[PDB]
Amino acid sequence: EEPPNFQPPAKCHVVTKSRDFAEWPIMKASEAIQRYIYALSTTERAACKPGKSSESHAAWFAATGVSNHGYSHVQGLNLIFDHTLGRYDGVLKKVQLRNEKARARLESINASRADEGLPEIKAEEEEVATNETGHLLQPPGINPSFYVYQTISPQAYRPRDEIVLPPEYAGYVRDPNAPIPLGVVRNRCDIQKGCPGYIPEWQREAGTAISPKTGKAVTVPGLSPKKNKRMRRYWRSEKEKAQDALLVTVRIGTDWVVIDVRGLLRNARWRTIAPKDISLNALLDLFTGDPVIDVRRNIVTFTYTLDACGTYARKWTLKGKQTKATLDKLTATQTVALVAIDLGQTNPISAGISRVTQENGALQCEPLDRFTLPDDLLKDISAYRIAWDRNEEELRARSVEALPEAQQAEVRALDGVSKETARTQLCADFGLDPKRLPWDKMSSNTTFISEALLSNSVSRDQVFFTPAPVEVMRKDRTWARAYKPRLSVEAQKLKNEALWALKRTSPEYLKLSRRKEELCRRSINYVIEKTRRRTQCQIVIPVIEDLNVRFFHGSGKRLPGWDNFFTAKKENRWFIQGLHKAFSDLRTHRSFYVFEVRPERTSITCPKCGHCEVGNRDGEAFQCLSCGKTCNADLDVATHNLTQVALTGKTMPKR
RNA sequence: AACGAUUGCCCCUCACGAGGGGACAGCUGGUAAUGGG
Ligand SMILES: [Zn+2]
Repeated sequence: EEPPNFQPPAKCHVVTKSRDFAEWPIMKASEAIQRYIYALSTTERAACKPGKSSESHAAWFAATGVSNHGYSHVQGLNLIFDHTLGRYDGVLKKVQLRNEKARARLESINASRADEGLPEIKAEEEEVATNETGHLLQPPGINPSFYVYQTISPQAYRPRDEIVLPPEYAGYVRDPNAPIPLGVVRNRCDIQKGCPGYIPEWQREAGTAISPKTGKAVTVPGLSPKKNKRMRRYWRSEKEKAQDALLVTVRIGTDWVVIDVRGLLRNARWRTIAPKDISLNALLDLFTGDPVIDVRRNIVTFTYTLDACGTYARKWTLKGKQTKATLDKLTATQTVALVAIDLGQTNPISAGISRVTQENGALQCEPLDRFTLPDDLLKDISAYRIAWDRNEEELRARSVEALPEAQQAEVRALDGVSKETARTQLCADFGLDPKRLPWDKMSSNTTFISEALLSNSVSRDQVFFTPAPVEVMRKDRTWARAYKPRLSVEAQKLKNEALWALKRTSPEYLKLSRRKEELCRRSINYVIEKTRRRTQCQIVIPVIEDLNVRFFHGSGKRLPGWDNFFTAKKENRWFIQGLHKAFSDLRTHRSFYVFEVRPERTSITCPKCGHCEVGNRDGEAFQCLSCGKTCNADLDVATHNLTQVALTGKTMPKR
């Protein structure tokens, strides 16, 4: 009833080509089509319909006049056409979503503002990239995708004098139907001194020893006592490397290209969906027959055939009252693990494992284990945080170094003199003497300035207002918030375009971005695997609080300095986003159930007593003021309550 | 539970002979504007 609709990708390399990809008929022809179509306007595309059949393809190439350089493949081409229309329509769909995101942000600030009391921005100018005629600025550039199709799908590299390999693959024989041998020897302590892959005596029998040269203390974990660890093989030379490869070809009109399949073997021995002995032809049939060659990267992305592998992917994360039905259904037969995860800044995630079982009309939430992530991964988190923060500051400083002349000075000192400029203009505008009123002692709840305003008694019109749900004069904090020297937003765009471009191209940023995603998958993977090895129940369904609307899950109190009203990017909300994103992707990659329950109330109540006074929480100690108790507010009470609001779809009642 | 998996990529360690750990949904968009019931 739940058919698979997801196929994981597998990436391999490419060894040698016939001739540089630009010369390729398929590619050069596709490049011409890309150029003709990405500078085509909108309205003709509406009329345009490239037909699936080949006679319609030829009718199409004739009615517009663009040529195909001898390549009319029935249903070979269709892929190129469909993806080209896909990218073209995306470059407006992706802008339309961008504008809608800005609109939602604008609405959110308006709700905050026209309630808090300050001026409400009528609107922000609509951003579109489509020109009136239909030409598309910022057009999608030429792409390296080279789709391959069933009638061309890769096949085991037999020897053909026309097919010529680089000199390193001098003698290559490989029985395509034979079982591919295992690379490393079974016992890795046998390799002798000379042969490659020789593990020196001091990496066995894990110990701690001092190197000869300077005696620096160096430990070693030893040979890994694990059963499912990829083995790394080492050859003496690059020609010895060559003869032990997995070469497959793709043949189209006497212009081939040979690609190396070791990646798919590794990707198949990972999931244990490949027996320990398996043949090359069986491996190639284990995957879908439509790779995508990336010509600007020399990387081939295979995908899995649905039947071999590929789980179900639930389209939507489940929130709210649906949880009731999910537990009623998933628990009707068997017991389900329920790990509750709670994100923060001191302790990146805190998880509490329970074991949901079932007696008619009840969900007993037996809890097993509160835990925190281990020490080594925290050390990795710290090194990543230091690294990426340093990169961001250097990146921003750089972007600043290059700008129009009229821009640098203001953005150099906009936030520098801001506190001095702000207080001086405020005093000058309302005449207040700074020294008679203490200035440094401004806190999150201080209201000294506003009472000083009423002492001056200039008027009552400007101050009282009626926050849309009692007419209350609000915090002077709001005035402080208003009087902040934000620069022109006509140039904010120019500033952010410089920032966008520099990061878009610089390698460092991509490296760090990939590391963040990889290191964040890991932080949620360890957690999920531990809950599985702890509950002994196959179905583990992590429940995670939404952050999109999180509005009270914050630190105890901001610094009472004047400097700290404007603490841009205060070391927050990069990781958290990543954790939530990694989970929301855990939803689809492995078909897991995920539960989103609104945080805001959750972290400040408890099961022992309903009472939920907002002052009960220091920020790291959850002291109840009825049932005197001491807990780590995050680790023990917050996760327990997330599970509690999970078992029932109703959020906890308030007073 | 399911019994060490041939390149690669990342991190960590190294007596450079390698060892340990990790991601595997990828293409490109995407952390950048004024959001403490
Ligand atoms: Zn209590």
